[PDB]
Amino acid sequence: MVDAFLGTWKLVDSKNFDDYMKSLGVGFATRQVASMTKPTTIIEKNGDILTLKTHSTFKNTEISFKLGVEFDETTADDRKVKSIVTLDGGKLVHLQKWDGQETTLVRELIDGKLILTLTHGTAVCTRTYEKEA
Ligand SMILES: CCCCCCCCCCC/C=C\CCCCC(=O)O
Repeated sequence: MVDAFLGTWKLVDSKNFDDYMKSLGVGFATRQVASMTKPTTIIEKNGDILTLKTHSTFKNTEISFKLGVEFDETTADDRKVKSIVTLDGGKLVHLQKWDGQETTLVRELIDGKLILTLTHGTAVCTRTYEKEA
């Protein structure tokens, strides 16, 4: 069900990431470096356990989860959140909840590109990843 998402992906476009980071309370110096960072995201599965790695010259993260089962997560900006990842309308939807706040990280495939939409508050960021050659 998630197999077309699997693989190694590189950032090739970013829109409104500063807005998204600022909405989360990320400090200006982190936003500055993040605005010039191009992560590599690796998505692997082993049965219904997915592992999602995000690698860069600045921050690295890794999460493992079962679809539809809540997991604890500590985000790149050090939020301690309750997370769940599901398939919804063919999109990989990651919902994080903490302190009554909600953010979604939604991935979809459009013409072979992986489009990551990040929403928190009113901020909507769209980042595009391409499959490694
Ligand atoms: C691990 C590298 C993540 C992107 C660069 C650092 C951003 C740090 C501040 C914002 C962290 C909040 C949410 C994670 C955003 C992930 C964006 C992405 O996967 O393209």
